[PDB]
Formats: sequence, structure tokens, C-alpha cells
Amino acid sequence: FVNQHLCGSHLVEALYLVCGERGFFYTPK
Amino acid sequence: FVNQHLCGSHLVEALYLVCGERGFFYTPK
Amino acid sequence: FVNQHLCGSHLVEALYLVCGERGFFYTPK
Amino acid sequence: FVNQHLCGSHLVEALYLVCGERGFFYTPK
Amino acid sequence: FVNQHLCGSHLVEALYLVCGERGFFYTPK
Amino acid sequence: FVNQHLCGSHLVEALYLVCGERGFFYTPK
Amino acid sequence: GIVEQCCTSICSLYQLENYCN
Amino acid sequence: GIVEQCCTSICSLYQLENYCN
Amino acid sequence: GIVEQCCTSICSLYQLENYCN
Amino acid sequence: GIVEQCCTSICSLYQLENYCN
Amino acid sequence: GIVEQCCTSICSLYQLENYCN
Amino acid sequence: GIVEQCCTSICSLYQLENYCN
Ligand SMILES: Oc1cccc(O)c1
Ligand SMILES: Oc1cccc(O)c1
Ligand SMILES: Oc1cccc(O)c1
Ligand SMILES: Oc1cccc(O)c1
Ligand SMILES: Oc1cccc(O)c1
Ligand SMILES: Oc1cccc(O)c1
Ligand SMILES: [Cl-]
Ligand SMILES: [Cl-]
Ligand SMILES: [Zn+2]
Ligand SMILES: [Zn+2]
Repeated sequence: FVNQHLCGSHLVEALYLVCGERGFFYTPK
Repeated sequence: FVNQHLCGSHLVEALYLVCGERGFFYTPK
Repeated sequence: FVNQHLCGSHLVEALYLVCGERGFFYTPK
Repeated sequence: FVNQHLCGSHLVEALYLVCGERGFFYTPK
Repeated sequence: FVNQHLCGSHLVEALYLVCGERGFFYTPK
Repeated sequence: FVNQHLCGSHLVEALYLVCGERGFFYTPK
Repeated sequence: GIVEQCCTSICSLYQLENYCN
Repeated sequence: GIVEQCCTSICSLYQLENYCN
Repeated sequence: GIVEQCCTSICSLYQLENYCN
Repeated sequence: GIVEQCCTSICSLYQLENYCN
Repeated sequence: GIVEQCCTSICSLYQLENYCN
Repeated sequence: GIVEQCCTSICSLYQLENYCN
């Protein structure tokens, strides 16, 4: 529900930072 | 400057929002 | 409470992006 | 560059925090 | 669920806007 | 300078994530 | 209002649009 | 508007508060 | 790609939707 | 610390001000 | 997946990098 | 400091760690 939705918003922020030029795949599953 | 870097941070946000359960691939390049 | 507070934060960002040039009204009560 | 768009994103976050329970209209010109 | 970590992220964002050019120390201890 | 203001907002989020339990000292001046 | 609607369950983009001007 | 007013020089908390309901 | 398309002028959420899985 | 003070109940911007340099 | 691994317990940046391209 | 260093070009995660306590 909402707390997983909010958490995913931060997860993608952290991936953006850590992955750098490599980028990333975000797939809830 | 770091303009592209700040822009990408907002882009992954907006992708997170619009893509929903599909998720997305973020690849600069 | 805190949770609602953190949620409202993401809500205004989502409104910003979805509403575009229309703008939006955030009235939490 | 999408500077007004990125600025407005931080502006609504700032308004969210300042206005608290009063809420706010965001009405871009 | 990860809610102190998520709260802390919003907290730094809010401190940033309150503190301005003064800056701030964030010590999670 | 607003450009600096927006950059700093992303800097503190990045520091929040990278510094972990250490915390960080944000001092723009 | 929006908090009650959208902080207990995820609102769709179209639901959020109700709050646009 | 707010973008014109606040996107070159920083609006303080105080100034931003003028836009609250 | 996304940076070239969307960082010099604004992409709508519909345009961004092209980059969804 | 701040997390204890401000993550179970909401801190005002004035309360937040305590942590500025 | 990522939500399962990282929304219940905190993932470090090192753990998160496992999801990079 | 951090602005002169990291707002004029992109800092690596190791460069940002200079500013950790
Ligand atoms: O229901 C919600 C809550 C927060 C952000 C969002 O896009 C939807
Ligand atoms: O002038 C501004 C622009 C964006 C955020 C903010 O807090 C102030
Ligand atoms: O064109 C853009 C750039 C960054 C965020 C966004 O929603 C759109
Ligand atoms: O108490 C809090 C926690 C997080 C953000 C904020 O503005 C206040
Ligand atoms: O485990 C998590 C969840 C969300 C953001 C993050 O950096 C780590
Ligand atoms: O140089 C920078 C500026 C802002 C965020 C970041 O991760 C790096
Ligand atoms: Cl959150
Ligand atoms: Cl920005
Ligand atoms: Zn959040
Ligand atoms: Zn930004």
C-alpha cells in the first residue's frame, strides 16, 4: 500500500545516486 | 556544471510516479 | 502523523508533476 | 535546461513544510 | 519497515530549508 | 543564489545516504 | 480530503488530478 | 508569480509563508 | 536518450511514460 | 537526538532550527 | 525483489548497488 | 567547501564522504 509506495520513491533516489552512469532497472515484483 | 545530474534526479522521480507497477529502466547515455 | 506528514510531502510532489501548468490546491484538513 | 520546472518542484516542498496544516495553492503563471 | 530511515531523509531536507546558509550538523546517534 | 540553493538540497540528501550512521556536517559558508 | 484518501491507500494519477486547479 | 519571485534569489521561509492559505 | 530529450525542455508525464518497462 | 525528537511526533520549523549551526 | 529486501529492513548503498545495470 | 567542489562538477560518492562526520 502507501508505505511500500513511499519507500520505493526513496529506493529509486538511492539507486540513482549509487548506480551513477550505469543506471538501473526498477521493477517492483 | 551539475545540471544534468540534478535533472536526472527529478526524472527518476517522475518515472517512478508515472510508471507505477511496471517500473522503468534508467539509462543515461 | 509523522507518517501523514511524510506522505503529504510525496503528495505535493505528485500533484506538482501531474497537474502541470494547472497547478493544484493542497488543503490537508 | 528545465530550470523553472526543477525550481517549482523545490518550491512546493518548501511551501508544504512552511504552510503546515494551512495548506497552499500552487498556481504557476 | 524502514521508517526511521525514511523519516531521516525528510528531516535533512527540512533542516536544509530551515538552516539556509548557516548549515547544519546531522548526527543520527 | 537559487542555483546553489537547489544543488545543496540534493547534496544533503546524497550525504544522508552515503554517510549512514556517521551523519554529516553541511556548511556551505 | 487528500490525506485521508491517499495516505491510507495509493491514489492513481487520475485521483490525484481531482486536486489540480 | 512565485516562480518569477523565488527562482533567481532565494525566498526565505518568511517570504514563502505569504503563499500559504 | 532521456537526458537529451527531457533536460533541455520539459517532458510531460505522457512523454516520460515511453521509458516505462 | 533529532531522530528521537522528530520521528515519533512532528517537529515545528522552530524546533528544527535547534539543529542549525 | 527490491521492495521485499529493502522496505522491511534498511539496505546499505552497497546492497542497493546489486540492482544497478 | 562542498558547494565550490560539488555544485560546479559532479562529486563521486567518495568525494561526498569527505563531508561525513
Ligand atoms: O497515494 C499516494 C501517496 C503519495 C504519493 C502518491 O503519488 C500517491
Ligand atoms: O527561492 C526558493 C526556491 C526553491 C526553494 C526554496 O526554499 C526557496
Ligand atoms: O523534463 C523533465 C525533467 C525533469 C523532471 C520532469 O518531470 C520532466
Ligand atoms: O518531525 C519532522 C520529521 C520530518 C520532517 C519534518 O519537517 C518534521
Ligand atoms: O532500504 C532502503 C529503503 C529506502 C531507501 C534506502 O536508501 C534504503
Ligand atoms: O556533485 C553532486 C551534487 C549534488 C548531488 C550529488 O550526488 C553530487
Ligand atoms: Cl516517506
Ligand atoms: Cl534541482
Ligand atoms: Zn518519503
Ligand atoms: Zn532538484
